[PDB]
Amino acid sequence: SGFRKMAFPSGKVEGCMVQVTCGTTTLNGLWLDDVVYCPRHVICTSEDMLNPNYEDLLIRKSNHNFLVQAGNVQLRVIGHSMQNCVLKLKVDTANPKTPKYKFVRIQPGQTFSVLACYNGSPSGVYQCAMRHNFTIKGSFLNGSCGSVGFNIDYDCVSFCYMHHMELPTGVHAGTDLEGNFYGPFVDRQTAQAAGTDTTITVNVLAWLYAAVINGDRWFLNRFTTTLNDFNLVAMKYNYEPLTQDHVDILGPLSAQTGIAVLDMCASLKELLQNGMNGRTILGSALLEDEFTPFDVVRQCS
Amino acid sequence: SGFRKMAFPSGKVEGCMVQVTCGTTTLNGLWLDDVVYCPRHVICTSEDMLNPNYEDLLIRKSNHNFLVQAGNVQLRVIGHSMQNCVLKLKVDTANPKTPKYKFVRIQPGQTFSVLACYNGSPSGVYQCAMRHNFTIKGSFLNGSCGSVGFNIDYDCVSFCYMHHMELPTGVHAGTDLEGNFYGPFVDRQTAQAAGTDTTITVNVLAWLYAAVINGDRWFLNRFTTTLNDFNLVAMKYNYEPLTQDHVDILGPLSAQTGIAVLDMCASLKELLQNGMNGRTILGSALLEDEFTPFDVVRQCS
Ligand SMILES: *C(=N)c1nn(-c2ccc(C(F)(F)F)c(F)c2)c(=O)n(CC(=O)c2ccccn2)c1=O
Ligand SMILES: *C(=N)c1nn(-c2ccc(C(F)(F)F)c(F)c2)c(=O)n(CC(=O)c2ccccn2)c1=O
Repeated sequence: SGFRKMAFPSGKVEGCMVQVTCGTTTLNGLWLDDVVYCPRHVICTSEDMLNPNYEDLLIRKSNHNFLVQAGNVQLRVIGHSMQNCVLKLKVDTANPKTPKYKFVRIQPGQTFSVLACYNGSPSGVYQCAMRHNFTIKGSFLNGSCGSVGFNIDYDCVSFCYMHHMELPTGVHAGTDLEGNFYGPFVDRQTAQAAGTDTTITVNVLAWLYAAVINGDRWFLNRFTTTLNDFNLVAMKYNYEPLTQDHVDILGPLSAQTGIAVLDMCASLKELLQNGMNGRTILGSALLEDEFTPFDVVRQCS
Repeated sequence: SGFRKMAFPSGKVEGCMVQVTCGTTTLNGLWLDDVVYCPRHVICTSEDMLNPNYEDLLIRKSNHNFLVQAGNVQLRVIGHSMQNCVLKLKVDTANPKTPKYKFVRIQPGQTFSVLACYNGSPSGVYQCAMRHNFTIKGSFLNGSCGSVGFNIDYDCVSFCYMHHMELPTGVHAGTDLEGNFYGPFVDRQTAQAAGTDTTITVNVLAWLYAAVINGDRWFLNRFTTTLNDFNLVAMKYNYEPLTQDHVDILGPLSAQTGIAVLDMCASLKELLQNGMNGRTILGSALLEDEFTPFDVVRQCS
């Protein structure tokens, strides 16, 4: 029994985190084979940050300005390169600890583990979700840039996220490992608008299912509803619209609980309309939208 | 910015988790040097579980009944031993991956990371807290026994917890690594009472401080209070009494926020008495008691 926000085991990623310094700027990098990856705003400086010309700044740069360190070992930069907003520092030594990996760009609503790092030293691991505004609410202090997000699918590490910046709003933005931001964001010290964050309806329903499997079964209504009717209740409460693909993903959880998706959506409606009246579900007085249906099955089975 | 429940990086513990099987019973063990540690109820069977005589069951046991496997390697049990509720299976091969470690019995209110394992394979990591009833609310499916809780203090792994059982109540009980249960609990399939779980007042105050550092500053009252007066409000709401040792631990967080401990305790009182009125703090509509003052500093600085 039990349901907690759970991150993937982080050992395979710890061995990959190096330090990268440039001028008065130290951040984290990711070392896979002979390439270190890190955010390219490591070559910036104060007066550059408003609208840096990264092409020009990179031309002025000498490998010697690239201080790559793994543990107390210092690595040897044998060249540089810019792929979108990511810098690829090629090196002589290949990482002996390089796991089977791949780069994936994830979709709004998917979750990942974050290994928060400082100075190339792992500090802690926690679970995040890519919101529909392509932000992540995170825990990133100063020096945290270059920390990565990942899933462990089989034995394969699927890197999906590299942290770049905290928006003046207090939420976090970053890129995939090919250097393309999630969202409209650019690596410039300018005010940037994140969109409206809609609640991930399919994640909330997966959680209610986790609740039923862990005992909490008070929210159940014995009513019913239809897609169109629930979705009307969804735009009212800034909930992502539900699709039949969503219903289809929830099916295995439906078969285990004996609870049909539409019957659950009907339970959701009343919590949106009436509320929780001080009751709680899986320890929370709020509806949680950061477990995917896959997360819930991973734990609850 | 940001504050999330964060576990320690788990790599140093992953290398230590083996499989242990006995009869139709498979669970996890912890391999440090030439000793594997695991819960002793691995030698039980169905009819034994109501009141097992572990001495007698262990005498009937032959190393051959102890199937220890790390990865696809199968290890060689060269003897057995019972230390309280823990079984020590000595082996020929010492673990090359054994970190600097120590065994610590933690106090109610302290936190630790749990590496949830199945069949000797790490599945995920999350943060727990030892409650005053010496339970932990966890996420332990079947086969999860032998999973360990730990802190990373310096480079040293401090193992504090080994999971043994889920109480008919839905919460979890276990031992330290010398095999002494936390709490009044025994490894018998009998109904066992956990005590009243009092909220960890010093943890709640550490969180409110984390809130102030992350922007949330609405709960602040501009009132004040005294120990004796707040503690009266604490027994009313089943909150652990506050001591001057508690005030002393909160001091560094006091100096960073410019907020005095008693002024914060006064803010707490009004949230206990009036409530949150639908507002929220660090994302929650509930008061969170599973960050220690040390956890909060670790992240918020
Ligand atoms: C992470 N390592 C980190 N990154 N920045 C930073 C600097 C410049 C840009 C640019 F140019 F816009 F792309 C960024 F996106 C991100 C950074 O400033 N800090 C320090 C920081 O967060 C901070 C905030 C307020 C006051 C002091 N420091 C980083 O740690
Ligand atoms: C963990 N590996 C695990 N442990 N038990 C278990 C068995 C016996 C005792 C004893 F004898 F009381 F000490 C225990 F404390 C714990 C266990 O039963 N399961 C399976 C389980 O949790 C379960 C519950 C309900 C229905 C089916 N299975 C374990 O996984």
